[PDB]
Amino acid sequence: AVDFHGYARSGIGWTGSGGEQQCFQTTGAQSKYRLGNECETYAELKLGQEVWKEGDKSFYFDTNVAYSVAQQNDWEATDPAFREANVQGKNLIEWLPGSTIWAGKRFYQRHDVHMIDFYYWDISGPGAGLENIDVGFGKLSLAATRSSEAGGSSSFASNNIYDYTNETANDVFDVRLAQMEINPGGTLELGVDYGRANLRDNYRLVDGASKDGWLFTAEHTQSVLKGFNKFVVQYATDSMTSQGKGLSQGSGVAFDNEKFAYNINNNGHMLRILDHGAISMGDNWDMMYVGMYQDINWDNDNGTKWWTVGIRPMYKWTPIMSTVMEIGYDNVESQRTGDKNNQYKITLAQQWQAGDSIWSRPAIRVFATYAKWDEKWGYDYNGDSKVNPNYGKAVPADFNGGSFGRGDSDEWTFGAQMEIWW
Amino acid sequence: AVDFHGYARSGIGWTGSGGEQQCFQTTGAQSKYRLGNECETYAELKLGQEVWKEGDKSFYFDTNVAYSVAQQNDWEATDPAFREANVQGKNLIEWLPGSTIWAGKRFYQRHDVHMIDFYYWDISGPGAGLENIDVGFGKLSLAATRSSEAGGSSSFASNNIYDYTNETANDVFDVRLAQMEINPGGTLELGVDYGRANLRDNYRLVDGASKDGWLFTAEHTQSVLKGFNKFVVQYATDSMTSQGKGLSQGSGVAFDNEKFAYNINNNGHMLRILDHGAISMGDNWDMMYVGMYQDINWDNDNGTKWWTVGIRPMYKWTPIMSTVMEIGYDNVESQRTGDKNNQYKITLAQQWQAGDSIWSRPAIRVFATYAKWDEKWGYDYNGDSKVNPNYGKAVPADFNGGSFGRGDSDEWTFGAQMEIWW
Amino acid sequence: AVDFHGYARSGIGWTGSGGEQQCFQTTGAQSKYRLGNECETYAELKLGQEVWKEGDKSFYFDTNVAYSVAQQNDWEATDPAFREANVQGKNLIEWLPGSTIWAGKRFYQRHDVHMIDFYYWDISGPGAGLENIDVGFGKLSLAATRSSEAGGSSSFASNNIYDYTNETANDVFDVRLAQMEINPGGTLELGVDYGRANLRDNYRLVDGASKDGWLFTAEHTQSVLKGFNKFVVQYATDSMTSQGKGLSQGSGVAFDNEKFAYNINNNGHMLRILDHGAISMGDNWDMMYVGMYQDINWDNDNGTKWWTVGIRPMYKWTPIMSTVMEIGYDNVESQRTGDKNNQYKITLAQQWQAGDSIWSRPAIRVFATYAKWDEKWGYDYNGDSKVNPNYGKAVPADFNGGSFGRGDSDEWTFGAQMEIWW
Amino acid sequence: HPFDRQIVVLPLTFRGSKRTVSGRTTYSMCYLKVLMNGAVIYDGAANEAVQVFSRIVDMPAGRGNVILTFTLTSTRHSADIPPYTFASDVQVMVIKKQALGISVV
Amino acid sequence: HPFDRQIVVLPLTFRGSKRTVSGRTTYSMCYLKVLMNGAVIYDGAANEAVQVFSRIVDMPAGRGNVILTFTLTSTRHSADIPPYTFASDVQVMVIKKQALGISVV
Repeated sequence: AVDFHGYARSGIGWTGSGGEQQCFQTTGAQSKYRLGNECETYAELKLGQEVWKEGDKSFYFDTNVAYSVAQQNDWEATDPAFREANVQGKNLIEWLPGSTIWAGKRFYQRHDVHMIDFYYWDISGPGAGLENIDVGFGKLSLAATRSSEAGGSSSFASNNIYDYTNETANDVFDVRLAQMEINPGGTLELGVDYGRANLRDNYRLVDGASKDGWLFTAEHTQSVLKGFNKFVVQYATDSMTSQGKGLSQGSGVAFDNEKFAYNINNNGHMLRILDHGAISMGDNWDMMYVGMYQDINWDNDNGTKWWTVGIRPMYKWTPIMSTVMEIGYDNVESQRTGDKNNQYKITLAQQWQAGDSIWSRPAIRVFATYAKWDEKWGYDYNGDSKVNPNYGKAVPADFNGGSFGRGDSDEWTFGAQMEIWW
Repeated sequence: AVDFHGYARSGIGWTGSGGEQQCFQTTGAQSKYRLGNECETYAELKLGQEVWKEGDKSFYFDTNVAYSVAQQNDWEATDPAFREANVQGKNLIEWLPGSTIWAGKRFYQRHDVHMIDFYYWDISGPGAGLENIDVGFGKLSLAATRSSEAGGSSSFASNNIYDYTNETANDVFDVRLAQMEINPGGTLELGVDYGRANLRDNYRLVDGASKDGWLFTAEHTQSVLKGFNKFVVQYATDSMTSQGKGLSQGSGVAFDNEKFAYNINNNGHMLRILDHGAISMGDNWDMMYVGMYQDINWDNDNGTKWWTVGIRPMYKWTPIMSTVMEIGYDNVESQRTGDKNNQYKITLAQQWQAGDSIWSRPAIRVFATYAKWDEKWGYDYNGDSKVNPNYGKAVPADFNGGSFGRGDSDEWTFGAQMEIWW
Repeated sequence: AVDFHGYARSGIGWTGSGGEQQCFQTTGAQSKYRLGNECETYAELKLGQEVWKEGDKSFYFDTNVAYSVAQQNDWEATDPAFREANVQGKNLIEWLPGSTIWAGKRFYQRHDVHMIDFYYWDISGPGAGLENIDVGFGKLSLAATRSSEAGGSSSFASNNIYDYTNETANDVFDVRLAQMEINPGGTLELGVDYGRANLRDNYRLVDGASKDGWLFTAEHTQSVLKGFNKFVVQYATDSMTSQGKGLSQGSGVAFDNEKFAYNINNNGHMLRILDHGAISMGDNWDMMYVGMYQDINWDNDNGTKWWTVGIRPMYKWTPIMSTVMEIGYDNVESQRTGDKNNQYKITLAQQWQAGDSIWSRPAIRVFATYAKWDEKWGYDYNGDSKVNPNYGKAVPADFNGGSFGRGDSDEWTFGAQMEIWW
Repeated sequence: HPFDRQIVVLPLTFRGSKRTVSGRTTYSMCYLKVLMNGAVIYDGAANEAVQVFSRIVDMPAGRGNVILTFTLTSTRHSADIPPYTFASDVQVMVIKKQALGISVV
Repeated sequence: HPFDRQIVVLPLTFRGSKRTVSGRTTYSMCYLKVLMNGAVIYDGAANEAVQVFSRIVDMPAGRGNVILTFTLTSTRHSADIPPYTFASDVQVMVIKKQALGISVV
């Protein structure tokens, strides 16, 4: 009675100028338009089981192993990620009917925009929680989750950043109040995340480290046109700004190309306004859309302003065959320099899908993608942090005769790809 | 008709002194009490199948892949262990009814103590055998298994230990006579294991290597108070003493931190007297209990004398919810220094389990653990084997200004966990 | 409704001289007689599922993860190969009933000799295609697949081979026409594969590289004696001769053991005449046979001329138990040196299988193998491509006082094994 | 000396270490700081890969004595694991610049 | 010479190798043994990483001739694969100690 679930994507592609497929993402952006822009094959295989059930009480056990290979060969040995292994007991507590007590490594209530493949509320990982408490007007969920950074802690009082190489754990405490009916056909959900860096005994962080941070999020879901529209506003402070999805990095220390610690301090704030949805028009048109503005303002001046606007309409020739288009525009302005790099991508595909909706998966698509970009800044990662004072910092495209970013250019690719979730 | 089985444990934890959860084990002990004391996320997944069946004759195929991650992040790349892949044919021999012929990598008839998570008879690995031969009074099982060491063999005649770096193979041959009825409710099982180092042609071991060893085990299991009590006596000689569960390491050579060979010669004997069991008192009380004495006497004096005493009671308020305590005591005396490391640990947990027994798994616990230890000796693993003459040797905690062992201290942790076997 | 399929082999073995089981394959030959010669534990697990089915149209999703371990220990960490992840849609096109559109990483229509474990037509990998097109007389299939080499491409105009260390992508375009009825019981199949190295912009191959090549395959399957007989003729030119199974390697450079590039230029051709089959005589005798001549003629004079001939009879005492003998002979002549090295092996096994055919699997074998070889040439692979000017080239077995090849000797092994496909 | 000279510091190799215990990886870093007359002229760090420091310091005639200070510090893995680093000896030669036999350009 | 001297052995880099064939890993170790007047003063081994030997031997005045023996041995991967090791030249200088030109403290 094993439950087989998961996700998968894989295909083949060629670049018009020569070589294997190239996937385009403007520097400074944290996401790219996924249709016709997948550089690799990714699978998540989940083998679950309802191991015990009496009346309404039950125990469910779920695993998830993820593989990510480069689709260049048949034998591609990799390091599979044991991403999830957890047990959830449902209806066990009588004082709070309908609630669940869960423990383990879990994909805890991930919110994402599918078109850009961008998670904006994702605190997944090892944790434990009490979920779906009926509080009357809404449903209350409490959770505690763990993250970790490969460095940031020193065993002794040192002023040398190279000494801060010890892995440091972080704790996220999350409380969400969801399903609050405030509108006819529309619901509201609020969420508060507090992230902290849990240091060991006689261990310390670099001076000026954020050491903790906050994340406040509000999301309104409105059901219109046989689809949905989600409008979300998020505000993160300090250690919660490096990732922006709900996990904390309070150390502010990274490992460069040669495994030497260097300062990526993230004191500041981040404001994200997002509106994404899926809409059915007529009996033959479906359309995904996203529009988002994200501003990361850091105290070391390395933040970014990011504008994203994209649509993906699909026309149904037949309950299994459809023609999909995707037009997306990205514009990122640096804080250190002030330069703007932007890109626009147009993808046209013909796809066969197992259903009549834009969300219907087992899909096989033959696509042609065209991206045009210009880029006035990039990140300096040449050499190493010991000899490069600008390592990891945003610098203009021709700083002191360098070549940073992707420049002003244009490219087109094509190929075939399968995508499925089951 | 795939059979999905396996085991898993995972959770989250904190320590009072600060940091991620720390799990406590006395120096010189080969096990730690497991309630609220697991440092990692572990999961064995087994996808078996009955591929053929005619009358009573049957063929069963079994697999097992294991993942062990540090439960510090969501994405944890890992090298999974391919633990089992084997085929067992049952009732295939007309002469011997009920006997099964098996071949492959197998978890072959492992005996273990659950509280300390300690296997005392584990010869699992690649091999083949004929099992469950009915001989009247009992059941006779014969098996052959292979283990290996990363070094120990030299291709040429040499006196430099650094030249003994080629991997060596060991064979174990196991004969077991089980299910003897001696007293009403009592069952006896005897076992003899012979282990030897299988040297490649024109290959040799260091002078004075054990090169072979014996393991004699006698276990009596009695059914009492709706549970059981197992009293086992084990005696190992030479190459079977280094590991102590039934595999041989006859080379007596180990790699140091920098991959240099050094001598870990295991000439001597090991005596293990163990008594562990599970008892049920009333309709509300359950208990696991453990008593172990293991004396490893080596010719180089690097042996140990380990006493372990443990109790784990469980009180069931409701058929789902219970409170579980556990008190454990370890005391290990080093052979070459004469010092003693002792520790006692008390953990209290509240757990929800899928059943009314101490063995009912899908179990979610919230626990608080307190361990107090005093260690007067430790192992010197500083540097490498070339520059350190005490590398791998037991030394007093205050040896020439060094600090060995965990010292004298105490620590309290807490958190949540899930354990399941299905 | 998850479908669990795949393949596995695993066992235990000893060598007569001493140590673990040794594995005998002639130098120059690309395969070895596998009965009693399989050297490691191998297992491909496939978790497939039909996720959508309507009328005649269907969507099938298939995965395949493969593990290969040395079967020397219980805990054996490995890097599994994500070998397949693909989606196939059947009867999705009304113009071509019965055809399938597939995309992903696939094991695409492999042809093999089981006796020697030899894939003589295998273009598996990432790709996409349209297959099983009914054209009247036969069935036409078109596919595109990607392969890759770890080096062979330079970022700039260079004359130093050490500069050609960049991954080179190769494309294979395959057209097959199968199932021609040319005689009673006989079926003809013709395939054409064109392979070419795909170079990124401003990237170049070494001077004189093969770049692109061809493979032509003709295969005849005859249904005789309750079994089959396949006679195949294959002609490969240029980049398709290095591997010879339908994948292209058009760069001509490879990495040595210290990650330095060196030239393995494969200009030339390869002729392969093969005849393999499996028949059943009487109701008690089964038979496998193989005979193959493969001439790889290169321009750097480093090809080979390989004669293989082997039989594998099987006598069935019982519908469960049988005795299998396998006799094989290999003779490889070097093009560079003109020396011929040869080997013959005879193995006798007793096996219990799930069926009355030689193709019936869940098989447990107890085997004893003998193999006698005389080797007059070998491959020079000691040192570096820099210090050694003969690196990778065939040299006589006594070249300037060196020892190349396995010499003139014989060896016998024995043990047990399980093999299964389900 | 009446003419300018060259102080050549021959290749000095220093190296740290990395050690994994119970799945936790720790570093022992080797720092070499080289000062000319109190002015920092080299600041090198090593974790696993060896680092080689060799230099030429031009000392002119009449300016005064040249003092080269080599300070090497080693960081420990933890509070109970001592540092495990390596550093070769410091060997310094003094040569003439524009000598008779050898001439380098 | 009428004054004590220092025999400095300049950095000598020796290194072994590791080769993996058919999943079986073999080492080729490089052993360097340095004797002063027949007494072992250095005994080093290299497997994969380079090892650097550089030393100061204090020879006083009137004690007698100083003999430094450098023996280097290489072990093969197996009976068929020859050793693959590297070892740089042995270079020895003799200096004055407590000289007035260069001083070292």
